[PDB]
Amino acid sequence: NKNYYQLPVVLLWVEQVTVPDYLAGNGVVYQTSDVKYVIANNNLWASPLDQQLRNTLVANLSTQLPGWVVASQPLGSAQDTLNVTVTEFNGRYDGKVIVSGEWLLNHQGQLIKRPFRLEGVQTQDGYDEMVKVLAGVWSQEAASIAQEIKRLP
Repeated sequence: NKNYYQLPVVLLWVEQVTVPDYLAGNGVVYQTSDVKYVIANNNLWASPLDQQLRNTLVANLSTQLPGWVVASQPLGSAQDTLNVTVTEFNGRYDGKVIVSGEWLLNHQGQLIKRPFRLEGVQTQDGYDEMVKVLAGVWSQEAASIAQEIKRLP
């Protein structure tokens, strides 16, 4: 059978999330060696990964930022903007999942650029658990971004 996977979806405009080509295909990515990434043929994203990363980012930030309106749509001219590149979002042969990239926040004219690289541990086999753990780590990255925002005026 074919299986499809979704990162669960639980002023600030999350303008865009970019992924490179190898993460932009239909299949979920598994790193089988130190050099090789494989796109699954029968275990696919239920919608393109950059869209899922963007939507889950909006929802996770919304739960992390009470008093804020976080959206994937423009909200107002004075809004903060958040642009994210995700360069790694995959499982790995050693049971780990890797989530890394860089975000760029424009908060009232201040540009804040922060790299991120986080790891999770897959306690069960299968693409089910891999996607679960990746979603959890992505939510941790949203919490980190919201913590930086709450330290701003």
